[PDB]
Amino acid sequence: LRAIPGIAWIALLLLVIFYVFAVMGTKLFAQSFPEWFGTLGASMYTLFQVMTLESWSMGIARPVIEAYPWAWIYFVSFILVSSFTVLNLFIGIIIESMQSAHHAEDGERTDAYRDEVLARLEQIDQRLNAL
Amino acid sequence: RAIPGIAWIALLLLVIFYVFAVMGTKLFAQSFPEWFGTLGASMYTLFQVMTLESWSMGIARPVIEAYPWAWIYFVSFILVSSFTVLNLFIGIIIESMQSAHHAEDGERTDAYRDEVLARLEQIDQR
Amino acid sequence: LRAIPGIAWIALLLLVIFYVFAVMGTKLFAQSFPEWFGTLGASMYTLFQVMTLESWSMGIARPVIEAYPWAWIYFVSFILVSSFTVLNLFIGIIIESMQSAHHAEDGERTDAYRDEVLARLEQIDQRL
Amino acid sequence: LRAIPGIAWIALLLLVIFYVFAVMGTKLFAQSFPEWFGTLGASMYTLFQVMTLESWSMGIARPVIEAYPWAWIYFVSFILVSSFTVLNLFIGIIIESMQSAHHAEDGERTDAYRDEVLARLEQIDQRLN
Amino acid sequence: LRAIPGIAWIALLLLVIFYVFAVMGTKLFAQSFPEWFGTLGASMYTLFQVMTLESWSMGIARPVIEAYPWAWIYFVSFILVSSFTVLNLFIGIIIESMQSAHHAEDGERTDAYRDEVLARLEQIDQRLNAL
Amino acid sequence: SPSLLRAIPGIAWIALLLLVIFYVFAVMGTKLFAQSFPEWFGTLGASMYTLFQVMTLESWSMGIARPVIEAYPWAWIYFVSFILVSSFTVLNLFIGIIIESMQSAHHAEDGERTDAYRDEVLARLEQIDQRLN
Amino acid sequence: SSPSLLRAIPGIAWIALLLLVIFYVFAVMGTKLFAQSFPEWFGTLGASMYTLFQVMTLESWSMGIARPVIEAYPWAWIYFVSFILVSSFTVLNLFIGIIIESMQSAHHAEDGERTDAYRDEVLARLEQIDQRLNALGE
Amino acid sequence: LRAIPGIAWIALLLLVIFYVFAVMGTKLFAQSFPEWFGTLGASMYTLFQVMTLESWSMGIARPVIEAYPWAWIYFVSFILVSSFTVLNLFIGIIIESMQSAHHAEDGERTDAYRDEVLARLEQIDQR
Ligand SMILES: CCCCCCCCCCCC
Ligand SMILES: CCCCCCCCCCCC
Ligand SMILES: CCCCCCCCCCCC
Ligand SMILES: CCCCCCCCCCCC
Ligand SMILES: CCCCCCCC
Repeated sequence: LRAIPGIAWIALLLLVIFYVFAVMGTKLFAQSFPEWFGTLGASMYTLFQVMTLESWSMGIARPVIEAYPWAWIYFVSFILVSSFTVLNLFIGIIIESMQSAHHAEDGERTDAYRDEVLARLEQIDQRLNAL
Repeated sequence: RAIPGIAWIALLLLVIFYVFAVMGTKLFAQSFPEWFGTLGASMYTLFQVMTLESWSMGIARPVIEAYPWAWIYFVSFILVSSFTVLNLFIGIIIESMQSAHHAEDGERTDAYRDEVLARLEQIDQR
Repeated sequence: LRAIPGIAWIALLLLVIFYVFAVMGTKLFAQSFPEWFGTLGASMYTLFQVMTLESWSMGIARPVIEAYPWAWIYFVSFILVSSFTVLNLFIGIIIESMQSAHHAEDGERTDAYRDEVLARLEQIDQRL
Repeated sequence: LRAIPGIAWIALLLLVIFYVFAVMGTKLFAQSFPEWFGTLGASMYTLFQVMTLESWSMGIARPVIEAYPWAWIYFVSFILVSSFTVLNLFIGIIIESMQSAHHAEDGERTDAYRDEVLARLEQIDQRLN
Repeated sequence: LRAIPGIAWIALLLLVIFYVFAVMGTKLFAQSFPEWFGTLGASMYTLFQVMTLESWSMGIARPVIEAYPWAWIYFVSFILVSSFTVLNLFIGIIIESMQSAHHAEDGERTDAYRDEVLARLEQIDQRLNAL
Repeated sequence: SPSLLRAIPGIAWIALLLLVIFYVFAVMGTKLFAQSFPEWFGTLGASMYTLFQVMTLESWSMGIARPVIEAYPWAWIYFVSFILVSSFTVLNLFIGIIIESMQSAHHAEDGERTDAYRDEVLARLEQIDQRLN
Repeated sequence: SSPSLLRAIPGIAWIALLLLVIFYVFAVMGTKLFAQSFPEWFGTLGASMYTLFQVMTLESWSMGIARPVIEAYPWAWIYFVSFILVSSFTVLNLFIGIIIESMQSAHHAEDGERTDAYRDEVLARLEQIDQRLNALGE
Repeated sequence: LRAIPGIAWIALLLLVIFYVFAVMGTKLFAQSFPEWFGTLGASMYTLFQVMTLESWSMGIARPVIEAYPWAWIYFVSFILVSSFTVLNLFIGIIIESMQSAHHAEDGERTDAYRDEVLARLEQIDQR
C-alpha cells in the first residue's frame, strides 16, 4: 500500500519543465527585453522570481509591454508551469488517499468474516461429544 | 484512461482554443464587421457558437462567404463539438459504471454476509 | 475493464503535441534555414516527411546538423513523441485486458463459495 | 505488476539530461581543458567516465575545477543524473515488489478459509449417528 | 632456432622498464597532479590508461603539466616503453629468423655438395676393365 | 649481430645484473617492513634469505607472501616483485643455457661431417693411386 | 629468402633513447652544481635541455654562453665535454656499428665466392667422368 | 671482425655506474658520521680513492661502518664495479679473439684444400 514515493518524481519533472521552457524564454527574453537584457545563469532564477516571489509579477509584465504583439505566453509560462504541476500532483494525491480508505474498510469487514471462521470451527470440531 | 488527466485534457482543449482562435482572429480581423477587432472574443464567439440557441450555425455561414479562406471554421467547430461530447459524456459513463461495479457487488456480498449468519445461527442456536 | 475513450483523447493529445513541436520548429529556427523559411503553415509537411520516410527525411532533419548541439531536439522530439504516446497507450490497454482476466477467473472461484452455501444447507437439516 | 512504461519514459528523460550536460561540459571545457582534448562528440564518454569509475575520473574532474569560478556545474551534472537514478531504481523496485506481495498473501489466507470449509464438511457426511 | 622464450625474455625486461618507471613516477608525480593524487594503489593502472587509449590519456598527462619541467620525462618515458618494446620484439623476430634461414638453406646447398661426392665416387674404378 | 659464435656471457652479464636486481629490490622492501612483522623479527638481512625462500620453490613461500597480504594498502606490490624476480631468474638463465647447447650442437656436428668429406678426398686419390693401371 | 639480408638496424632506437637519457642525466649533473650560481639561466628548472642544445654549437654564440662556466675554474669545465661524450656514444654506435656489420656481411659473401672456385673443381670432375671414357678402340 | 669500440661503450656506462653509486653513498655515507661530514657531490672522489688503493681508505671504511646495517653497501659497490668490469671487458676481448680463431684456423686449412684441388686435377686431366 506504499504508494507515496511518486512524490520526488514530480519535482524532478519540474526540473525538466524549468530547464526546457526557461531556456526558450531566456532566448526570447535576452533578445530585447531590458529588465535583464540577457539571462543565462539567471533564467531559472527570473522565472522563479516571477513565480509569486519578490513582488515581481508585473515586474516581468513590463518587458512584455516592450513587446506586446508577440510576447505574452511568458506570463502564460507562469500559468502553464503551475497548471501542469498542480494537475498531475493533485490527482496522484487523490488516488493514493482513496485506495487507502477502500482497503481499510473492506478488510475490516472481511476479518469480521474471519470471526465467523471462529464460530464454525467452534461449532463442529469442539462440541462433538463423541471424540 | 491513460496517464492523462481530466483537467489536463481540458487545459489542452483551451490550448486548442488558443491555436485556432489566434489563427482566425489574426487572419481576417482587418476585413470584417462581425467581431471587428477580434482579440478576446474568439473563445466566446466559438465556444458560444457550438449548437447554442440553434442559430450560431447561422452565424457560421456569413464567414462561409469566404470559403477559400474561412472553411477551417467548419473544421474547427466540428473539432470542439467532437472532443467536448466524446470526453465529457463517454468518460463520465465509464467512471460511473466503474464505481457501480465496486459498490454494487460489495453490497451484494453484504447480503451474502446475511446468508452466512442466518444459516450458522440456525445451526448454533439449537 | 473499459478504457477506450482513453485511446480517443490519446489521439487528441497526439495531434496537440504534433502542433506543439511543429510551431516550435516554426519559431526557434525559422529565419536561419531557407530549407522551409516559411514553416508557418507547412512545418506539417517538413515533419511528416521527417517521420522516418524513405530513410531520407531524418536526412531533411539535417538543417539541424546546421546547429547540432542545440537543435538536435527535433530528431529527439520524434523520439519523445513515439516513446511516450505509443508506449503508454499500447501497454496500458493490454493491462486493462489483464484486469478483465482477473475478474472472470476469481469470480468463478467465488461461485465455488456458492458451493459453500450448499455446505451450509446440507449441515442444517440432514441430522435433526 | 511489471510495468515497462515508467522505466521507458524515465530512460528517455534521463538521456535528455545526458545530452544537456554533455553540452554543458563540452562547450566550456573543450578548447582549454585538454584532458578530453577535442570535446565535441566525446563529451558523452567524458561525463559517463567521470561517473564513479575507478575513483580516477573524479581525478580527471578536479583539474577541470582548477577553473573554479566557471567549473562547478558538471558535478552539478552529477547530482542531476543521481536525481533520475534515484527515482527510477528505488521507486520501481520497491513499490512493485510489495504490490505483488499484497496479491499473493491475501489469496493464500483465503485458502485457509477454505480449510474452514473442510471443517463443515467434517460434520456433515463423516459423522451421521 | 626456437627463441620465442627469448621473446619472453626481452618482454620481461621491457616490462621491468614499465614497472620501475611507474615507481619513479609515483615518486616525482604523486601529489602534483590531482588527476589521481593517490599514485600508490594503481600506478600501473595509471600508465596503463595513459598508453594510447581514446586519446583521453595525453589528457591524463597534462594534469601533471601542473608540473611542467618535472613530468615531461614521463611523456618521453611512455615513448620509451612503447617504441623500445615493440621494436625489440620485432628485432628478435627478424634477426633470429633470418639466421635460421641462413643455416637451413645453405645446408641444403651443402647436400648438393654431397651429390658431387657421389659423382666422383662413381669415378672410383672404371679404368680396370676396358683399358 | 650475426656472428654464429658463442654469445652466452651476455646472458651471464644479464644474470649477474639480475643478482643486482635481487639486491636492490629485496633490500628496498626488506628494511621498511623489518619492524612491523613477526617472521624474522627484522628483515634487515633476510632478503636473499627470502631469495632462496620465495623463488617459487616449496610452494609455501608465496604462502609467506600472505603476511604481505596482511599489509595491502601501501605495501601490496611487493609479492608482485616476488613474482617478477622469480620470472627474471627462470626465463633469463634457462633461455641462455638452451641456446648455449644448440650453438655447440650445430657447429661441432657439421664440422665433423665436413671432415668425412675430406676422407672422400683421399678416396678420389685412391684412384689417383694404386689402381693407376 | 628476400628483402633484408641482415637488416639489424632498427635497434638504433636504443641509441637515440640513450641519447635522451644521457642528455637528461648530465644536464641534471650540470643543473645540480650550477643552476643557482650563474645568473645566465638562473633557474634551470626547465631550462636544462633548452640551454644544453643551445650550447650544441649554435650560431657560434652558445660557447659564448659557455663563458659563464669559465667564470668558475675547477667546479665548471666538463659541460662542453658532456656534449663531446654524448656525441661519442651516439655517433660511434650508430655509424661505425652499421659499417662494421656490413663488412661482416662482406666476410660471408667473400668466402661463398671461394666456394664457387670449388665449382671450378666441378669443371675438373667432368674433365674425367664424361670425356675420356675410352670410347674409341682397343 | 674488429668490433672493438663496444668495450669503450661498456666502460663509459661504467663511469655512469660510478656516478649512481656515488650519489647513493652521498645519501647514506655523507653525514651519518663526522668521517666525511659532507659528500654532496664528492662521493666520486672518496670512491675512486677507496677503490682498495693507498691501503688507508679502509681507515675511511670503518667510521662509516659505525652504523653497521647502513654502511656495508659501499663495499658492495666495490663488488658491483668488479662484476661489471670483469665480465664485460674480459669476455668481450675473448669473444672477438674466438671469432678470429675459427675463421683463421679452418679457412687456412681449406687453402691447403685448394692444394688438394690441384693434386686431383693433376691426376684426372693428364693421364
Ligand atoms: C505565439 C505564436 C503562435 C502564433 C503562430 C502563428 C499563428 C498564425 C498562423 C497563420 C497561418 C496562415
Ligand atoms: C483517425 C483514425 C485513426 C485510426 C488509427 C488506428 C490505430 C490502430 C493501432 C493498432 C494497434 C493495435
Ligand atoms: C574503460 C575501462 C577499460 C578497461 C580495459 C581493461 C583491459 C582490457 C584488456 C582487453 C584486451 C583485449
Ligand atoms: C534493455 C532493457 C533490459 C532491462 C533493463 C533493466 C534496467 C535496470 C536498471 C538497474 C540500474 C542499477
Ligand atoms: C524549492 C527547492 C529548491 C531546492 C534547491 C535546488 C538547488 C538546485
